[PDB]
Amino acid sequence: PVERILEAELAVEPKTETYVEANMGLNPSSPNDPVTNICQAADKQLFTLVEWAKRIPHFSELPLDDQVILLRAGWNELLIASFSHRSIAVKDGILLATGLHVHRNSAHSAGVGAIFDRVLTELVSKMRDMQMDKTELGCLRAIVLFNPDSKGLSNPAEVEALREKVYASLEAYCKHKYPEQPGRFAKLLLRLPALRSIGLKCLEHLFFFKLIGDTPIDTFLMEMLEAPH
Amino acid sequence: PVERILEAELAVEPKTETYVEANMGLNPSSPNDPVTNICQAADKQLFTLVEWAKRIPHFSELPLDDQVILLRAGWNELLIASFSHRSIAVKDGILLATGLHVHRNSAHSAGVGAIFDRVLTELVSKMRDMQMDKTELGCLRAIVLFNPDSKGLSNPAEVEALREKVYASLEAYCKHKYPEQPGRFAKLLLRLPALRSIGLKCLEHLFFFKLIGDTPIDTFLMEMLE
Amino acid sequence: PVERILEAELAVEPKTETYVEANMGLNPSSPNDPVTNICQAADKQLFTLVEWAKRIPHFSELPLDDQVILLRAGWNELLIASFSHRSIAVKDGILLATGLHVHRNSAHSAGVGAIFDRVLTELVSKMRDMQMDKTELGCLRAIVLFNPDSKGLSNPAEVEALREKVYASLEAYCKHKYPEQPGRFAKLLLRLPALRSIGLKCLEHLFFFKLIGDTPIDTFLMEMLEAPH
Amino acid sequence: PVERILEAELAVEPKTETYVEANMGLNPSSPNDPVTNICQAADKQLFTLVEWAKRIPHFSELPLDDQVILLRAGWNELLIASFSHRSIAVKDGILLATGLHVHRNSAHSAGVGAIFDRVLTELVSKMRDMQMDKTELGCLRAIVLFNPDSKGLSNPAEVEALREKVYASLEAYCKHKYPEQPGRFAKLLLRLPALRSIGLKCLEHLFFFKLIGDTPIDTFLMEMLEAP
Ligand SMILES: CC1=C(/C=C/C(C)=C/C=C/C(C)=C/C(=O)O)C(C)(C)CCC1
Ligand SMILES: CC1=C(/C=C/C(C)=C/C=C/C(C)=C/C(=O)O)C(C)(C)CCC1
Repeated sequence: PVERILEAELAVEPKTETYVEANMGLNPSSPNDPVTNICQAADKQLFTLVEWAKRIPHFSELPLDDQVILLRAGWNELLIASFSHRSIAVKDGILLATGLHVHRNSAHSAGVGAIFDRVLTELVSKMRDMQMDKTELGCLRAIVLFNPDSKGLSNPAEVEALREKVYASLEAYCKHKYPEQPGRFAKLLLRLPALRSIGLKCLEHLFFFKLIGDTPIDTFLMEMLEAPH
Repeated sequence: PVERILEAELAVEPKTETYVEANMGLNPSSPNDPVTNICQAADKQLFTLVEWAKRIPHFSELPLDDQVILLRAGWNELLIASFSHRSIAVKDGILLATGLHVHRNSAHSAGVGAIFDRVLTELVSKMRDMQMDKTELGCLRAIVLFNPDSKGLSNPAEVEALREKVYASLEAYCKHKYPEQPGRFAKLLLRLPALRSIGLKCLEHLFFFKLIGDTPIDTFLMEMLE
Repeated sequence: PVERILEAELAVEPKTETYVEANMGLNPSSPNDPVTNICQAADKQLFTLVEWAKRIPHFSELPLDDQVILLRAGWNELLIASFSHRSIAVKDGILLATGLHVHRNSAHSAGVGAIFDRVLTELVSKMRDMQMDKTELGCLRAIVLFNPDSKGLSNPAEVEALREKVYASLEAYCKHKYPEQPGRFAKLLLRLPALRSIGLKCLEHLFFFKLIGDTPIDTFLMEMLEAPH
Repeated sequence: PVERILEAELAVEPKTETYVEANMGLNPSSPNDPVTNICQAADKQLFTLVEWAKRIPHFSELPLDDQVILLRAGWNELLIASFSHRSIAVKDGILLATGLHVHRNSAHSAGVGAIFDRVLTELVSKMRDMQMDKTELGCLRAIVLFNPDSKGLSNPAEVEALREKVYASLEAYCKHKYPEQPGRFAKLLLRLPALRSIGLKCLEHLFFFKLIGDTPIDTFLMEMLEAP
């Protein structure tokens, strides 16, 4: 069921109450301790990522250790793929939670303007222009999850076979929804290299962290220093 | 025409008169200076990459400054794709163009065995098991050359168009040559993510430089220190 | 001087009971939730570093903005120096503040084996070979803390003067305590280059996150994966 | 003996002509070719480095394998240390062997400005303010050369022993040459961590390669496919 993929994708997508609420500030968590925020949002993100994977057919039938291995190897790219696709809605930017979100400047003043340019140019814009739908996105993420190159896999050949079945379905799906675009399938697959190197840069540069800034760092450190000697 | 790409592949390949010349040696030059000998080796492989690119249909039709951009953006992966495939003939190392064979334990030379094993497992090992031919290898490198994401391109849309004509022909080729492998075309394309990340790791470990420079440098060092 | 710095090393770090809790039960909180758990663990460790810094003579008399700068510049080296010295007792892996022994094989399984081995050979064994004592360790860390090369300092010269006071006192201590080892003082300082490069490699490898986050994450993963759909 | 080392640094102490030929252009090599230019050097630098090391007492006495491993473990820091001291005579710039001056502007333009500025503020400026002399520089370099943490050497102990002889000598030097400044020995030694991190960053960020500029890349690259 190429739907059980799209379904898993749609069953994890952020609502419109976290887009709204956070946009104006109608959410709780009172922005006062931004040491919690990143942590809480991180745990929620991780939780939802695991739920999404368990819904991917055959994933849970994989060995325990291998499931952990695949998640540790793809979580980064799986997250980048999602927010890039959600960013199709914003004008020249990335979407996280609060009223549209981070623009180039914020990224620029954060020192990561160059990788921000890469995300918009290689992912967001490309997804928007060929109008990647949520079913194709779900399939690409599943292909990412079923990464046969992951180190430690008890049986990489099994992971590769599940990957084959996933993209075999994506090809049929494309062949049915866009007969006019015979090269759509390949085009989809040809976004994975960009996802790979962008994923590596965001990792090595801690993209998202630097976006937040270093003032909260100085703030919490200051709080420790004003701790009662 | 996937055959015009297949031809560009063979032409730029050694004539076994160079292969012998190293995996069997034959340097009618005798190594002497190190850093200079290394650059000459680099200049050599670099020029052969440019020769190859010129023989790729339409490449030379793109604006000159864009050709340079695509070259500076893909040289790294293009060379890795070349020796990873050529290394299918051997059992446990990477076979360089200059015929030189660099084993694993000997290559790792307590310095780059990590990415070295990645080349064997993610690229070399996979290419051998599926037995991709020079035509498929050629099309994959052509796809890599025609990278529409290359920063600074004046017309990404035209590079993308050229890229599409290539994998469309690659797909037709695969479905005609290997009738009973419907997922072969996709499997070929799915090695690009690996090539992309290995490409990056080879840059931060000067994999190349060391691969073609530690011997000339160690030789130099031994005479100097004698 | 030497005595106040030694007192700083001894104060925050031990109680035969602390090294207890995390290495045979007799511990609370039970690992369950991911990110927030590790963030609290990190917060605690960093605080111990701040309390220590505040006990080093003159550090507190510097502008608050400079204390923050020095802490941001040296925290990673200050911590590695601490656990590296604590590990001279064993010949396998490293001992954490909680006295728990992280074995060599755990570092290699986590993909940080090469850097872990550097800590072992360049710091742990070297400290063991010369039997570096706690006074000398504290002085080296104080020197690392007063790093005049830190960017943004309002007055690097004052930080440099605080550094020289520390190493002038360290040298007197060594020559008085170990008169038969004339090159001891230099040998102590010559471990700083190693601490520097190891410090940088630990950052690029996310050494610290893996040290406190790898286990709680896999536990969370393995539990949710086999749990009821 | 380090004036045999200071004589080792003087046996190559960038003469005079070499500086006027480059700090003007009265040098052959017709600055027409690039690859050839940057290459004649680094080969010349490597040669001068190896000859410098052979003159360091006891080095040539180590097993051959240990010698090459020490040289390849330290060449980067050895080179950075040398042009840093030589640049004391210049402001916000660096001087290479031939009198080739590289200003920080070129570094910030190529994307390696922060590392270039670390060389200026952590090495050059420090060396200048304390007036580090060539003998002290030669000893710091000998210490870096005898790096006992170097991987794969047959006897780390023997290397650290040679390292101790060097710094014991450096301390003696400082005490008698500068009796009025007791912290000088330590100060010299405390420039080593900075040299360590700078060397690593220079390698990580392809320092030298980026200083060449991108134009000479597009140059002969445009040449290769613009043949005649
Ligand atoms: C542009 C370039 C370099 C290129 C090296 C190459 C291209 C090496 C080896 C290729 C092999 C071994 C290819 C194959 O056999 O297919 C080096 C690092 C010297 C540094 C200067 C920039
Ligand atoms: C600053 C910082 C972190 C710090 C971790 C520390 C400082 C942990 C533990 C050290 C140990 C294990 C020391 C010892 O036992 O000696 C982590 C990675 C969470 C991520 C956020 C940034």
